[PDB]
Amino acid sequence: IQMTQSPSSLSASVGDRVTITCRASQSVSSAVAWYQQKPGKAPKLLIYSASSLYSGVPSRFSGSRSGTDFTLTISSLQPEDFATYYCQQGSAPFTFGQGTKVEIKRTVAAPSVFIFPPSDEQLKSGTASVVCLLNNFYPREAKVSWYVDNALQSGNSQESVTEQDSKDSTYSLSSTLTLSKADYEKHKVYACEVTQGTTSVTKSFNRGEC
Amino acid sequence: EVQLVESGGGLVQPGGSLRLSCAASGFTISSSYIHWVRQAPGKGLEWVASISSYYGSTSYADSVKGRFTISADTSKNTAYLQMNSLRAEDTAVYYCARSHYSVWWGWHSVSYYAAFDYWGQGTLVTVFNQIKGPSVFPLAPSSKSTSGGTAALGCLVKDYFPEPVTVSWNSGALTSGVHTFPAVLQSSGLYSLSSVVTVPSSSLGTQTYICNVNHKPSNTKVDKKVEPKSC
Amino acid sequence: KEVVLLDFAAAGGELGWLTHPYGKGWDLMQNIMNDMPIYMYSVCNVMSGDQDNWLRTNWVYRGEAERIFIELKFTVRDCNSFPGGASSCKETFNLYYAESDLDYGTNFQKRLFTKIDTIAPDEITVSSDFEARHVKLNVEERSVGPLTRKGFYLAFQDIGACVALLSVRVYYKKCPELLQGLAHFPETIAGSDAPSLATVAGTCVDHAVVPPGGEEPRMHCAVDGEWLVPIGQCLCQAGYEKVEDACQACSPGFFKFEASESPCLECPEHTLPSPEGATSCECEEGFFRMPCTL
Amino acid sequence: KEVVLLDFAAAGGELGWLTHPYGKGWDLMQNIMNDMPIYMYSVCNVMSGDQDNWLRTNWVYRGEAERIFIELKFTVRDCNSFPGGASSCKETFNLYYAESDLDYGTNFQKRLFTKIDTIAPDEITVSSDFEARHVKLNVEERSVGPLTRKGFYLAFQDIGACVALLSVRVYYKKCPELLQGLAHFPETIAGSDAPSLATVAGTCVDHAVVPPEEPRMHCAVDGEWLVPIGQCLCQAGYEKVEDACQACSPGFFKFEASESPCLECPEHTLPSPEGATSCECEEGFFRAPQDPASMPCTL
Ligand SMILES: [Mg+2]
Ligand SMILES: [Mg+2]
Repeated sequence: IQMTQSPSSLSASVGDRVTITCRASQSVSSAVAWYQQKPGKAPKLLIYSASSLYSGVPSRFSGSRSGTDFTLTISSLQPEDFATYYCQQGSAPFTFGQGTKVEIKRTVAAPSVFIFPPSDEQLKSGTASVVCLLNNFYPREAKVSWYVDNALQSGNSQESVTEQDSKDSTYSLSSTLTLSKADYEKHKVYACEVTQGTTSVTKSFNRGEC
Repeated sequence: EVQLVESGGGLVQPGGSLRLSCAASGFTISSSYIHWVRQAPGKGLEWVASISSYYGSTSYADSVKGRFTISADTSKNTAYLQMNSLRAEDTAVYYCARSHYSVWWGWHSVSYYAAFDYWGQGTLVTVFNQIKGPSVFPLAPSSKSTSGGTAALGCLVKDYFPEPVTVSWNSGALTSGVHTFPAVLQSSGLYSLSSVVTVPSSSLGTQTYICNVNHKPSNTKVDKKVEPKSC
Repeated sequence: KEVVLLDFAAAGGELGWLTHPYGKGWDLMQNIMNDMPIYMYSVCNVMSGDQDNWLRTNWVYRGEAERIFIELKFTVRDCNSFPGGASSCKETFNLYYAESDLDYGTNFQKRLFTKIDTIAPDEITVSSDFEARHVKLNVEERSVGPLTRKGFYLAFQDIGACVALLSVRVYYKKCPELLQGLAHFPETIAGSDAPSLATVAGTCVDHAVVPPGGEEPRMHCAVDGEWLVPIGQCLCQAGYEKVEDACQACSPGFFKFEASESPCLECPEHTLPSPEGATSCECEEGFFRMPCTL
Repeated sequence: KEVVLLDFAAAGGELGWLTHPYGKGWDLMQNIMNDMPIYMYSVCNVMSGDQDNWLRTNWVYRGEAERIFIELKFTVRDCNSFPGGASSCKETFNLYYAESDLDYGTNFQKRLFTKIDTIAPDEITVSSDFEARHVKLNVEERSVGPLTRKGFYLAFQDIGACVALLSVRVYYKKCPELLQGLAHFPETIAGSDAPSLATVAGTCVDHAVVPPEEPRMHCAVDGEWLVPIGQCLCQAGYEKVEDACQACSPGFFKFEASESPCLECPEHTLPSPEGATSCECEEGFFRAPQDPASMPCTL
């Protein structure tokens, strides 16, 4: 028996009806369950028996099913939830679902940008790691570019995006330009361009300035 | 009342042996099964083992078949999992849970079925060898970060192994606006995460800021203060 | 025929039934393999012993029932497929019954229950998987009678067996309204044991009359619900003949003065064709009264 | 009635019976209780499991039997009173049967044996001691029919229970020679299960005659006659005394075959002599043309 899910991930606005289906490839009884696991948190039961709602769980969650199309549905949206949602078959294998990353929407926010040069102590080790920050912005979709003396840098950047904030539903991205001591000290001006939508903001610095 | 607690995590050598224990509270493990579910970093949930302390019936997945063993000391309401020959793939967070037994195929306890109703919290079993103390640098606010009544400073955690790194600012008092970034596995093979906090620029010269990087996998406790470059 | 007094596969848990050892012990089970929920009761307390698990059914209304029959469909695990059944595992359940004039409910008194017999499976459910992948349906049947009160209770006592109760039927037999012999015999009830039970007489069908020097129609209903041994009969009256199981008028040109089921006798010599349904043949024009004496 | 076809408490092992699993398994035992409760079979292989022990009886001669009845008397240990019955102890035995035209003996060849039902005790012999401590003799009864061959075989399958076979009775029912209704109904055989539907007739006893239907009684599966149809009537000159027609006493007559007792000579007729059918007239008194023997011989 091979439990499968679709879609792998999705994003929707507040007040939107959503559905994710767990395709039971073989007839693994009919007792199934749907859960939802917060990234980096202990899971909680959402619904079981393919219809039995866990006592206290909000009424929007519903155990719909069409043959082997065991699936979950939410009415619109309320304060909690919004995680990667997993199903599970109640038969002997207990093989849980592969998950579906759901996402709350947010009015396109202000992507404030900051930049930090490598510190004094790091240069003595022979490495320079420039930092560019995107704080409380939406959507994550953007274009981050590094310009060392008006030359686009490719490959020497690492991007990390945090999880959605609870209050303002905002992201946080970090671009890390990693260089060497000989290469950092041989250039002068370093800039970080962020191209979100139509606006292209770029923060910069100079080595001989503080 | 019905509580499940897991303990026994840490770092063990590749091929080493670890023991994890699930302490059951508020219920008798005789009237329910015990499960172990692991979660690989960035992937979904995977079922590992089951046990039937009233009946003694067991079951394992072919991922860990033979290598992993589940036990239940029915005298202390405790279940164990003894992992041998830990592989680099086996590194995950191991949860424990309960469910009813329902000895007949497809039949489930109408009065006492709640599929995996109660759960544990998560314990990490790092299966690695390389150990790297965390290198910490300040992210100094400056003429760039002076802009406005709001400033931005942070700390950089570079070239450490293995995870996790717990970051707190000013002994955990500065929490508002703190965005602790996930690590990125660099080409060197060591993870790297950066922690930043947004504070007013009026407090830069009067309020000192210290980040507390803690890397218990290496027994390191780094306290770094972020000082404006000024120069 | 059979008049069903109780079926478990009609409502969820028959929408009732008690578990004496409170929550523990017997527990009503169910599977939804399809869009037809199938309710069932079970107990699997093999590795403990000292087991007094009970399951009492709801008060069935006796009505006109005199002997009730009990048809259980069940499966039983191996008592051996579970390592650890050391001197605590049995494979038989005991079937009880109690007779009451008033429904009590939820006040099951261990004492007041007479036992019928200890049932046992004729096929043992053996399987490698703990869930017991397939099934082996045992079918055994008992009866208890005669019944006296306005109702009864059924009980199921377990001593630590892994049994799977799938259905419980309680019915009584009834003789199903025969109509043969030109007599309409009404449908009657069965008896207790080896009886001559209520040899219900018949009702002469249309235009059928019992012969003057003859016994009245009577048929002996039996315990199994089968009619038996016809004694007496109804016979088609004068002017009528036995067509199927109803007396029919003689066709034109035929007569039936002799009141009997025998077919219509033909008009004798030298006689006007007697009209439909004729009795003794009206003689013919000029012929005076068997052939009308010429 | 009951015609017994096999009894275990008649000869030592009925001088026979086979144990298929060679020496092991069923073994004939014996004790000397109150005066002579002796001759018993048992098996107590609880701590082994995977048990296929059999016991075959000797070929019983069917005779006129059409439905045979089997009455077993046995006791069963607890399966729980012996520490060590771990997943090897059950408390039920399976009863089989085979129909054969030839006596074979010593040839149980383990395939061709049809099963009746898996029996189990309704009371379990329980005691905290290996030697049974006042027993509870279970008594259960099955029947199988109809039979086709000149005989049959019985079998006893055990799966590792501590059971004590004490008796085995095999009988068939027979309707026991009734005489009511002035008809001699012979003793006849029973039917299969449904059967009845037969009207085994009677024999009109001396001075009993069927009125110008004959008496018939339905022999049944249980061994009971049923639903008499027709009857015999004491003939002229005879009266029903007990269950036999007896001659009319002196001074009495019986004109016709009827259930009525002997009639006394009415009047103007000398008392009809012993066993008389018609009333002899008196001197000058004559039986009027319409007057029958019942009506006085009008002077
Ligand atoms: Mg019995
Ligand atoms: Mg049977």
